[PDB]
Amino acid sequence: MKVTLYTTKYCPYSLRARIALAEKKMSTDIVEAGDLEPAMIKKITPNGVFPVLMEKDYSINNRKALLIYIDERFPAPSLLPNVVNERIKIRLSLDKIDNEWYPVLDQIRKHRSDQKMLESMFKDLKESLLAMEKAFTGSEFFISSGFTLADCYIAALIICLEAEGFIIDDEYGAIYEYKKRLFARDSVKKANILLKTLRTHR
Amino acid sequence: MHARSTGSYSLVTQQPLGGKAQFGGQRFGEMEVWALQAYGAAYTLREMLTVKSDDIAGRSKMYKNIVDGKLTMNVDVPESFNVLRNEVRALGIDMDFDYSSE
Amino acid sequence: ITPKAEQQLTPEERLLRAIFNEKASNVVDSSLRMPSGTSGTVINVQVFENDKG
Amino acid sequence: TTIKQAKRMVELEEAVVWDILETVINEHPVLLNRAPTLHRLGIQAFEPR
Amino acid sequence: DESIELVRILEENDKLRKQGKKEVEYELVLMGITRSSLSTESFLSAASF
Amino acid sequence: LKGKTSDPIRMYMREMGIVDLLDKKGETDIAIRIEEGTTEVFSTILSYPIVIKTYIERFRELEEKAIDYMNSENEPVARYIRFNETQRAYEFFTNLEKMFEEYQDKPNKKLYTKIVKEFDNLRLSTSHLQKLVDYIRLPYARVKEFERKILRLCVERSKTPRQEFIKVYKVGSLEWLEPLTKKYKFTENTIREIKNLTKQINQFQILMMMDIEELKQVNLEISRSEAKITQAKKEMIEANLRLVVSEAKKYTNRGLHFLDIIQEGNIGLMKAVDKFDYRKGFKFSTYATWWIRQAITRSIADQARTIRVPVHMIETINKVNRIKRQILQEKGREATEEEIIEHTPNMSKEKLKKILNISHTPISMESPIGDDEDSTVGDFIEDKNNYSPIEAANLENLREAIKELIETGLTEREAKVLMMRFGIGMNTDHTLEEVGKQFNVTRERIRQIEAKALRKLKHPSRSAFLKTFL
Amino acid sequence: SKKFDIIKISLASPEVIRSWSHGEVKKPETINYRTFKPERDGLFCAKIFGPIKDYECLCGKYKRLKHRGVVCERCGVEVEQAKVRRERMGHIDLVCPVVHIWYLKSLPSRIGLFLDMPLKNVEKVLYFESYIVTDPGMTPLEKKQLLTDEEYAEALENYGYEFEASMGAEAIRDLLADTDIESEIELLQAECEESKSTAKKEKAIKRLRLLETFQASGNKPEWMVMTVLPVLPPDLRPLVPIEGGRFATSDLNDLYRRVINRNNRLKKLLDLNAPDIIVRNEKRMLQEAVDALLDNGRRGRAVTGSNKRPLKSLADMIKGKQGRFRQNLL
Amino acid sequence: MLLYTKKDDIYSDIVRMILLIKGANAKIVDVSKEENSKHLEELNIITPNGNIPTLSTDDFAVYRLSVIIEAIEDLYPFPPMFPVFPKQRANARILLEYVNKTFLQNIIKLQSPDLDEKQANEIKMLMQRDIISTYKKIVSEREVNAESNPDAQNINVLTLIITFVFYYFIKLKISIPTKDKNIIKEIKELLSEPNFIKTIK
DNA sequence: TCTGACGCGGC
DNA sequence: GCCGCGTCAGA
Ligand SMILES: Nc1nc2c(ncn2[C@@H]2O[C@H](COP(=O)(O)OP(=O)(O)O)[C@@H](OP(=O)(O)OP(=O)(O)O)[C@H]2O)c(=O)[nH]1
Ligand SMILES: [Mg+2]
Ligand SMILES: [Zn+2]
Repeated sequence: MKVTLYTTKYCPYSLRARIALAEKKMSTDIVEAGDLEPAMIKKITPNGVFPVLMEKDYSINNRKALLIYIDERFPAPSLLPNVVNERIKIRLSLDKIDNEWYPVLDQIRKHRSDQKMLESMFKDLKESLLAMEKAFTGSEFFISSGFTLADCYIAALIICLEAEGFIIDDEYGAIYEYKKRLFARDSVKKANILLKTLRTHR
Repeated sequence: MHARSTGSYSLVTQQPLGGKAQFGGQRFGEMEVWALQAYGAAYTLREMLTVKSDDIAGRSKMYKNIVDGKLTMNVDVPESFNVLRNEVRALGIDMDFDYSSE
Repeated sequence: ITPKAEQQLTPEERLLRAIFNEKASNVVDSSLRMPSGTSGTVINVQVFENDKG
Repeated sequence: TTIKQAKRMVELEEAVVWDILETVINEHPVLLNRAPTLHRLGIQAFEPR
Repeated sequence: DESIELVRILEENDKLRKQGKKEVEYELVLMGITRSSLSTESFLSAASF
Repeated sequence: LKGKTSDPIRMYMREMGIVDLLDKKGETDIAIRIEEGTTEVFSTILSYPIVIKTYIERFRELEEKAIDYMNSENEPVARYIRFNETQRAYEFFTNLEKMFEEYQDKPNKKLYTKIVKEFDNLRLSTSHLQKLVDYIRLPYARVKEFERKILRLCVERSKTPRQEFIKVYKVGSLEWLEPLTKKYKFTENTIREIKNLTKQINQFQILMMMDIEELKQVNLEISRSEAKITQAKKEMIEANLRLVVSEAKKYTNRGLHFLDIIQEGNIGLMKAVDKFDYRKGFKFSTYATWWIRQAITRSIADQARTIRVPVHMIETINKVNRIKRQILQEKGREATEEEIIEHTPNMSKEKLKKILNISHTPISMESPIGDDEDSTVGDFIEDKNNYSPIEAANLENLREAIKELIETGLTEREAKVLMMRFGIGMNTDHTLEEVGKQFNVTRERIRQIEAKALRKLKHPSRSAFLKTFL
Repeated sequence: SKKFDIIKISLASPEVIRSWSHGEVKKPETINYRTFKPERDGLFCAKIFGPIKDYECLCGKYKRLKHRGVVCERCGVEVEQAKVRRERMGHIDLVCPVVHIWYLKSLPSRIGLFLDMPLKNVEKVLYFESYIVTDPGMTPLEKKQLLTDEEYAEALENYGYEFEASMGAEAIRDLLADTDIESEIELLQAECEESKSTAKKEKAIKRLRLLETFQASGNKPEWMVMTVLPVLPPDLRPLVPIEGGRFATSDLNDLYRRVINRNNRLKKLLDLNAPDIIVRNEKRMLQEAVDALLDNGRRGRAVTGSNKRPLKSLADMIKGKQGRFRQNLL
Repeated sequence: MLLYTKKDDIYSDIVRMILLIKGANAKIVDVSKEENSKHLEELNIITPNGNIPTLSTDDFAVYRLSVIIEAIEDLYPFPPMFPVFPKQRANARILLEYVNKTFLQNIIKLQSPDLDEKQANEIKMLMQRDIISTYKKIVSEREVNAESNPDAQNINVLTLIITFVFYYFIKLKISIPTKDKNIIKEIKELLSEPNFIKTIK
């Protein structure tokens, strides 16, 4: 029936959840955590998790299994591959991104206060992207014949990095083949902002 | 004669029909409850009210036990009381079960 | 006989149908029968046909 | 061996059923009540034969 | 008007809780049987009658 | 008077009847006043240049829809925006676009006057003018929403000053935040969001014109003109309030109470009054009457029965009932269904047989049956969607018996295959391919194994016992 | 210990009602005439209350053991046992807040004691017969003052703004909300301190007890006027068909259908900016419909069906010898 | 269909028990044993950190205990360790993740030979304190899952993981602070299960 | 019918 | 401070 999701601005997992909901094509209510009263915001979660989602009888505050739960709850086109081997490989790839991505975003966001330190991180990140350049080529969204949840995970990183003033398309190495295609999907193109502007904002 | 063992139940109250029109069955009078209280046979009074009339879980379990012949009793709650709480719940007044440590 | 649909037979029932090759009826029977403890003979029978047919 | 088989045999009022009923009701109490239960004495328990 | 059971327990609570504390002074009153039943502490019992 | 009378209808009628009836001359004067107010509002709205560009853009969207139509002798016809104002419309739009471009590039007064005169020649009644007002109103409303969001984010965080409203109120400079860095409200994420919102506001101003004050005065003038038109309309409506009661008298027992029928009549009258024009010489009562009658009939059909029935279906049933009433009195015979189909516009025979089937309203369960053993219909209804305990018990014996049989037969492989293919206690009811993968071999052998198990279980010693259930 | 040893009864806040309701009903549609199936947003609508069949979606596209907790995208109906429909509850939004009939007509009415004013004057304000000043302003008129319409116009002309005299349920709710218990109780006790209860003081005793009880409970005083009303589950009010091709319909269903349509008409009138007199009539009719639904005939002649028998209110079912407490419980 | 295992590893023992329940063809290989140094080197080439236990298949190679268990469940239609209902499955997954992070990491740290006395004592105390809460939560989840489906004949992975944790606690010699006879009897019954005995011996 | 309780409006 | 009119609520 009615489902609502609570999200925090500039959160990669929150963007991933929004993209998954858009792919599922299930109508939902989106509420910013900041607008809610601070005592009320604390009441929903004592620990305080910005991205949880809202249900009448159940609430999930775990991002690690949240995407899997969202996929299982809805029988709409799946974000996971039908083939068992591809499905197993995709989970390992998701674990690889989740296990060691703290340095890519968290360290640059807070640890690199110095402008040179941000610059030092940027050169290493560019070299890592070039190393990733010698990888999957011509894949529609990744190592699968159909759109996958892992493709949704990449979108959150691409928007977050762009917000970090690190935009690479032809300077990001030979990963340009799928980067333009990913924006093509309607759900993915919801990252940021005479009749057309008003209609789009509505 | 109006002999009845198992009969269909009223849709609104999940309770047995009466008068022998379909399967009939004998209603239990409130005064009979007073006589049972005077006797002090609480076990008879508690079983008749829940499993015998509106306990949907109890009636099926009781029938299975009688066919099995093993001895077990389940009387978690009466459905009529839950229906009454729902009727009160529709009104502004709220009724719910609670645990008191005071 | 009155027809029924969406039987949704459970898996044990499905296995029983498969073992005996027993088909599931799409219709049910609701014949008129005298109540138990009642015995009699049929003195008269009345039937009314459809109209415009 | 089955609940349905037992119901079908019971429907035909087989002779063996009566003896089983007599054994089951040999020591089983029953309650007799009247429409006006003015006092507890009105409801009483007797052994059915 | 207050219940005798409530007065005795309240008198007992202040009876030795600190000192005497003038726990209470009361005079008995007479009420009708229906009035007594409606005055019962339990709302459910009063509501059903 | 204020007698404490509980009934609402008596209280409402006393207020409604107070207004005196108005002669035709008064109605004509009120219509002229409303017309002059509407003309003034349109003249104020067309004055701003951006409205013309927005109109051209909307026509361009219609042109793109027309191009889409061709892909699926005449240009696609879409005239929703302009009514009774398509070749002439298209030619006028082309002239308007070229003239608007010329006016923006060079002309200051003459081209604007020419465009205003061409718009006056164009004829629109209520919807198009409302759309133009929303076009001016929508941008200001969006800017106000952005300002409210910025105030909420910064006011509570920036020391909660509240009283020092003017300094925060300066808007679009986006330079107070740097001074505020020395002060409270040190929210870098909040600061970035506020800068983004102000950037959006600057872009909106660039598209529309200069600062908020430019549009605020226009909105105030539009509001004053609309208030004058509303006052004139209310003055006309109050005198005609009794019309709904007069029309409502004919239907008082159609299954709808008098108060709701009166409300439906009022709703019909209010919509009808705005459309009517005084240019033609006629009483407004007939124009109001048609709308009131349509509203009352529609309301009765929509809420006539507890179960919703289609209005078109209801009207055909009403026509059939009238024909039956005429035939029964004229020829006495109650049905004559073949004769009824003999002279009808329905042109169907199956429809009449199905049409009269829903002729019975649902009965009330609590309704009494006289004495009838002092019993009521509601108590008799019984639950038929829930399995009875005897129905519940037999299923349990059958399910328990099957598991014992599977153990009594194959040592383990046959039982496992039977459970996986049929699925007992198995969530997915796995297919043959999954079972074959589970062994890693015998991918097609699984079907043969299942067949052998079925043949073994089909023997009389196990088959006879399970036969009773089926 | 897994056992509830105590039972408590408390007033329900709007937030609590929203939490109880699984769905919101916007249009009063019970069943499709051609096919006996749930309406999309009807009181019998399957999406909010639940699936008619066990583990079967209304479309029936999802009908297998593989998906049990899955929700079909095509339809709002969830896959679950049909028993959930009985315990499932729904809520209806109200454009204008409606005062509870039970508290107003308590005899003694709680609202009248709280406002310390006659019941007749409160009823006159509710019907819109009189205007009450919500905000005192710098003007001499007392906050608890009833002003005639000509008197109200004269006061507005002499003082203009700075005072508010709203009428109907909203004004009463605002007056209840703007009340300080601590200030009122201390002054009321001070009147109690000068004890002269031979006649006048005897009435004041009840008010102090009521204020103390409200303070102990912590329940908001304004909660008595309901901004939203919950809807009873469909199984409690069945529309199941019967022999003769007819469907038995509960009295409550008719009242619910009338209230929803009246609320929709009121919202449409507010959207159209229609004349104030018509809006007042719609507000009064909605209030009367709510009163009839909770208990018909309490302050007025009871509404009746085609049979002409008075309709059965929810309060009527729980009370009387045929009432639920003594009829089915015992 | 080859699983790399290291003796004295809790995760490897749990994976072996899961395979034994499947009764599939598992070619257990010991990285520690010098008998198969070349195979261990091949495992190092395939896996960058050489994480154990590692399940190896011709189509793909996987690492991480949770991923390996999910892959085994997809590969085999044998009785499942997961609930039919999605909300129940999500709750079970969250419980497994919490138990693994709170206790499995502490067990791995205690496994190292360079442990300090203070750290070991604190870890043991925390494990004893949370053991009762974890067991109670697992029992409640098992009862709720059982209520939805009767006679499902489905074994719960979380109960098996709790039994393995208790067995490791006994092997470490750590003391369990439970004064309840019922809890001790239930733990003994879980330890007495026949399928569990085959891996333990 | 009625009883009362509770009222609460006149003076 | 009171007469006398009234609601309700059960039979
Ligand atoms: N030896 C061994 N350890 C395991 C295995 N599975 C999980 N772990 C460890 O347990 C900890 C919990 O891992 P997860 O729950 O899967 O991931 P999480 O940290 O996001 O919760 C991790 O520590 P961590 O420091 O977070 O690991 P990392 O992800 O930072 O490398 C991980 O290294 C296994 O099969 N063998
Ligand atoms: Mg980690
Ligand atoms: Zn469906």
